[PDB]
Amino acid sequence: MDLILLMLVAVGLNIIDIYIMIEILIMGCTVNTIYSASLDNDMIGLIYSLIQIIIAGVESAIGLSILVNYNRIRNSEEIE
Amino acid sequence: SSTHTNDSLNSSNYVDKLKDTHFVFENDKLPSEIPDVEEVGATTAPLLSAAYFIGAKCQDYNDDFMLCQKEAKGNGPIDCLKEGRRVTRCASGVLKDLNTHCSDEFRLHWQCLSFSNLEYKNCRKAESLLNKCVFEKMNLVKKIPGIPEDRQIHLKQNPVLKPVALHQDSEVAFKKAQNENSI
Amino acid sequence: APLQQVGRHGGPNKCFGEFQRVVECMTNAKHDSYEPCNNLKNDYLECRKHKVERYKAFLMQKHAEELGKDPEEIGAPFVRKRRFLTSKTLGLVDGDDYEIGVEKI
Amino acid sequence: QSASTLTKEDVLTRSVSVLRGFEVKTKDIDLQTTFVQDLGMDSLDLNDALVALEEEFDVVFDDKTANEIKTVGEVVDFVLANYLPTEQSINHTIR
Amino acid sequence: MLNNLFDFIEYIEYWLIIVAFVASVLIVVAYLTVAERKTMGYMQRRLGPNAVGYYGVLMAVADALKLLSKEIVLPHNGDIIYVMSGPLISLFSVLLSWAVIPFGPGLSLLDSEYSIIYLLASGSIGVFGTVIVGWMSNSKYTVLATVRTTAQLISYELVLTTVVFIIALIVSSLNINVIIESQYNIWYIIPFFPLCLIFFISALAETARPPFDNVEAESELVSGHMTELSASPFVIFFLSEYCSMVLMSTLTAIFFFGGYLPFSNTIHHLILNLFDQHSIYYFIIEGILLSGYLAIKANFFMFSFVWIRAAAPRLRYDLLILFCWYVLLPIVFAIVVFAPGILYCFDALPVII
Amino acid sequence: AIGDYPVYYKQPIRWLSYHAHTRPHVFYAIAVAALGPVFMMATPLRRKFLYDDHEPLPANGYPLPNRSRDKTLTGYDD
Amino acid sequence: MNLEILDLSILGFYSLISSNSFESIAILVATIMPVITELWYNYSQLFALLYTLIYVGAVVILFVFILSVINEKEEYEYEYSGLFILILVLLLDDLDDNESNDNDYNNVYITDYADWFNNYNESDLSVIGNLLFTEYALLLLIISFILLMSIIGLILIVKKD
Amino acid sequence: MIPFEALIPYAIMFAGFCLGGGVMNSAITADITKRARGPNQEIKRNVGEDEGPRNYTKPRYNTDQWDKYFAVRDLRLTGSLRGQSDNAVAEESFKTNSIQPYSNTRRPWVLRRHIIMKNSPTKWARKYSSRRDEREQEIKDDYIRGMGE
Amino acid sequence: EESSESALSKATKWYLLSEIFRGLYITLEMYFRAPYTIYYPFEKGPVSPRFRGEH
Ligand SMILES: CCCCCCCCCCCCCCCCCC(=O)OC[C@H](COP(=O)(O)OCCN)OC(=O)CCCCCCCCCCCCCCCCC
Ligand SMILES: CCCCCCCCCCCC(=O)OC[C@H](COP(=O)(O)OCC[N+](C)(C)C)OC(=O)CCCCCCCCCCC
Ligand SMILES: CCCCCCCCCCCC(=O)OC[C@H](COP(=O)(O)OCC[N+](C)(C)C)OC(=O)CCCCCCCCCCC
Repeated sequence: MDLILLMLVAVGLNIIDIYIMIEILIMGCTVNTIYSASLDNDMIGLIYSLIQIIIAGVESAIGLSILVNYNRIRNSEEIE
Repeated sequence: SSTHTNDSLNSSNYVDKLKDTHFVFENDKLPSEIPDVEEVGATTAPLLSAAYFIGAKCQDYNDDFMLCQKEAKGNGPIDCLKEGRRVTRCASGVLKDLNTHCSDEFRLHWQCLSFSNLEYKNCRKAESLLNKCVFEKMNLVKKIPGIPEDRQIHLKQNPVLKPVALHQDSEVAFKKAQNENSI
Repeated sequence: APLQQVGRHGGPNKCFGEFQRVVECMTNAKHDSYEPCNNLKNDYLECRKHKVERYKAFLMQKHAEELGKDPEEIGAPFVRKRRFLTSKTLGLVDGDDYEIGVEKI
Repeated sequence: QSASTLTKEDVLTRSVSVLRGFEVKTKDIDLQTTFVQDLGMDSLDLNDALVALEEEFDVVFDDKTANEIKTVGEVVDFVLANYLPTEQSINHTIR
Repeated sequence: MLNNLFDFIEYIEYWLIIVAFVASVLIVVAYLTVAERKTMGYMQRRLGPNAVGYYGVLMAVADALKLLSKEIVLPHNGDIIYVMSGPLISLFSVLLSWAVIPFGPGLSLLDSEYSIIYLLASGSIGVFGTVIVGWMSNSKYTVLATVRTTAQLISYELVLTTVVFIIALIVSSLNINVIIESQYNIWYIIPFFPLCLIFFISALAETARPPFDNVEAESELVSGHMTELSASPFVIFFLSEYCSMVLMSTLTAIFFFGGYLPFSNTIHHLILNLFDQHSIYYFIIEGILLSGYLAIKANFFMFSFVWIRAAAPRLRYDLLILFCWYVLLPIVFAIVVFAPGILYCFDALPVII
Repeated sequence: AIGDYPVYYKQPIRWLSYHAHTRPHVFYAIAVAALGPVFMMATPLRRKFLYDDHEPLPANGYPLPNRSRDKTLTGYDD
Repeated sequence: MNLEILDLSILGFYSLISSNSFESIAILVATIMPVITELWYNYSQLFALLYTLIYVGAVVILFVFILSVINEKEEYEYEYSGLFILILVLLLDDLDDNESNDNDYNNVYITDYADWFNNYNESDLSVIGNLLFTEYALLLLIISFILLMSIIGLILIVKKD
Repeated sequence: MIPFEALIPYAIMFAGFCLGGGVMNSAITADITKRARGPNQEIKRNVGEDEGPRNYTKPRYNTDQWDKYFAVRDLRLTGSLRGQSDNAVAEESFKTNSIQPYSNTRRPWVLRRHIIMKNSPTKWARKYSSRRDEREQEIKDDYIRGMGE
Repeated sequence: EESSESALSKATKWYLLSEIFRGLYITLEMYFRAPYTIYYPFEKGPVSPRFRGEH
């Protein structure tokens, strides 16, 4: 069911919904890293997992700021 | 550290349900070509109470067993069976002596540990009576390596950290030795 | 050389020794090719995944099925509930079948 | 995206349909059809038609234009020149 | 019977312990509402509730029961999701946070080396419950409260989290029970008096209590996010807010006043020497004393929660944002550097024992 | 210049006074933060005048004696 | 009875029918919660709490952005879907849930043998901090460098002046 | 003038903490002590005439991996995770009552069932491409083929 | 430059909330004072002969 690109329907029809999809996709990689590190008893993989969480948080902030300013520009006359 | 593993019991049955854990038993004994040994029957509290007495009595056998492990080059579990049995018998002998010479003092100590979260700092009164009795009957002395003799924490007169709740049996026994032994 | 396969307590884990022997073989000057180190690489990958050993277990289970052997006659006894690791199962002399306490240690 | 997609023929065709929903004198309406004479519209009837035409094309006649418009063709010319699509949200365009 | 009953109780014993634990927290929360009205009354030279039950002891029961017998207002009966999703998330967040609160040594439902993280993480979930009420709502006063609620979270969350981390850094442990035992010789109020004030300020901001009561300002937003709530949704939100007040008051007693540790070690020994340790009566008294020590310290800050309400006016939320970022954050970040420098200088880096 | 803004490289003491009076949230936050590294630089003074560092903890596994095995060891035999 | 399957099925059903932006951020919360709970049991309790500590704060900031952008578009836009086709789509996706095709790796269980050589036992977080601040201190410093860039980046994008 | 009526709610709140502390400190301690007496209910409940005064075991906190190993070892010796015994020699049953947990190593359900999280270039290759599995099956096949020699 | 109090003195009051604790102390004083409440209907407020009520 994945090869027919079923996930393209589960994503909503708003720009912020695309942002949510990216966070979920990146979160799946981090969960996989924790899964492998825990089985191996490897703290190096848990270091990688922590880095992925911190880096993904930075990505969300930058993307939101661009989207905030993009919404600001349209409602920017502010004559009142 | 309460990290879940595949080597011991996990935190809750929900972890077992997610892992589909099977607690597997084996009904086969060691093969007859390996000489049989008597396993140590002491639980957690007696072992922690006698930890420094086993080390003092069986230091050469502890080192020899551990030196066998390092020199086995990965084949430690199989090659060092002979050295392992020496440690088990020597450790059992220490516990046997504690049950024949210092049973009252030994039982007072590890029952205090069970009463005080198995913390050494909370059973100094019971440990001091036990340490004195073992030395006078077994010539074994607790020693903490790597530090000067007078700077051992178990010999400290006024420790900063002290037990919140006193152990009544330890308090009574300690007073019975203060007035009588030290007239 | 950076540390890899570090256990949850700061030391080497179960499979670091296999990884260390692979590195020593690959970086040893006496070897002309990496062929002698091929067997060491398989052991390290076997340490993590146990794919070959699981395959061996698959054959034994499948082989016993065609012979009609019952799994409970040649397998190992197991308990699925931790509260039912009773003293009767553990073989204690006065062992009872009452459930053990696993709520609060 | 944000651009007019109107044509002179389509605007005229929909202008005639709106004006035929009233009690006009003649159903034959073209560019040169006058509101006052050919259609027989008074002050209030003409303003009813102008607002009705505003609703169809989503445009707003200004005061000067509405107070001086005479023929249907002038209405058609105003719609072509001034009509714009309403701005959509951010999600409609870029998604 | 008899034999089949004397093991049935053992089978269900730990459920009674949890039910008793739940009742213990609820009683404090229920009578905190009565205590707050009584405390403010005398400070305002009124009396407070004294005519609902003997001397007002049934005031909490009447308020809860009357609201539980009230109509639930919603656009449709099927809309029970909308007005209940918010309060339930808020209530579950604060109730689960109580699992790691030890009333004595090891007397906590959840014991873990990451209890500090679980405490902060569980509390952050409660913020999501408040913002749920403003779910494209048609009520303008509900919407304005959600904007203020998010603004307050940005203020205290960074400050509150870092202060708890300094205490954890001083003990080198994220276990609450280890933090309590580490204060045997010194209570952390003395070395970290500025942090205790900062923690209490953040606790007031977290619970939306005055002078930081911008979410539920009656003179600004009638009732805030609860203006459209009635009957059970109001009770659950009301219960959750006061459960946080007790929890934050108990946390202040734990982090800076030694938790359950006795006020005087000599008095603790004398009282327990009157009881035999071979009987269960010793451990019944011991639990009363250790929790009594926690209760006295916790009741003082629950008194202080009421005390500041009756003595200070409300501060604007935009002023609160500047207060935390310009003042509180630089101070706490300065201390998080100062403390390791002191410990390393005197060879006193902390370890867990 | 009864209330002018001091120039830092010309009147360093007066420049610090301005921020201590007008920006207390900045002057004293840095002052507390500075004492951290300052005490770290005073560590050698404590090492020579007050007491020495503790012996490192045996957090490196079992202490293996640095010697060959004693082949003349018996007792507790089978 | 793996109840994680039922929760994900409910979450997947609402993903296909979510219309407005508020329902999308609710999907995100309904995604992190199963991740945290499934991490809290089984594999790693430490990162289950770390996920709660970090992502819940991001959710609130995400939510407050939605209040400044909603523009009535999805309150009246129609959707067609169909109950029968939605269930059929979810049913077919339910048929295949084998992420890997190594049957031996998925069907044969393994155990580990614990050892007493680690007398110094500490939490995984302490070991992570030990390596992160000593072995991989460059990664930690670069991460702070990235955090510095984000702080400057947010200001220049958003601030009018 | 101390208003005693204002202090009544605080006294009840004080009793609220004591209710939790009194029940938890005593019931949990009694349960641990009762289960440490022996492996059968006739010893846990019935107190012998020659038995000495009861010594209580308080709840354990701040544990590590070593304490998990100890708890299982104590279970195999006394039938309780905190059983008490200072015997020099264990029973013969202790030799063969070892417990080894066997469990699966599959990925979390959310990773393989979420409508969005399970989709990636590598996950599709693992799920739908036989390139990895065909090559790894060679190693499994080499094991059996190398027996006869 | 013309402040009477030193920067350290002004910072000590500002950081330690000097006037806030002063306000708290005054409020606590009333907690130990007699309240004004009367127990209606068991007690009645003052009345005068000029009072206007029911006709
Ligand atoms: C936690 C206990 C208290 C909360 C219980 C509330 C239960 C409601 C469903 C919870 C979410 C389950 C997974 C669904 C994903 C979110 C989808 C959603 O938007 O909420 C469902 C709710 C149902 O109403 P409905 O009219 O059918 O949907 C709109 C149709 N156009 O449509 C709505 O928009 C109403 C939303 C109300 C606020 C809900 C906010 C999210 C709650 C998440 C907390 C639980 C975490 C997820 C647990 C289940 C995971 C699958
Ligand atoms: C010990 C821990 C508990 C108390 C902690 C807080 C105390 C105040 C800290 C700042 C003081 C300061 O800045 O002092 C300065 C100020 C004001 O004096 P001034 O304007 O300089 O006077 C002018 C010059 N004279 C001194 C020559 C006249 O004093 C105060 O307003 C003191 C407040 C006392 C009442 C409240 C005390 C009890 C608080 C409630 C119980 C918790
Ligand atoms: C190094 C030692 C660290 C000390 C740690 C504690 C610091 C506390 C904050 C000090 C700064 C401050 O309160 O600031 C006041 C701020 C901002 O004021 P501003 O806009 O800058 O104007 C003032 C500056 N002037 C004069 C130069 C223009 O707003 C407030 O009124 C916040 C009021 C919070 C009250 C909460 C009290 C709750 C009860 C607590 C007692 C139980």
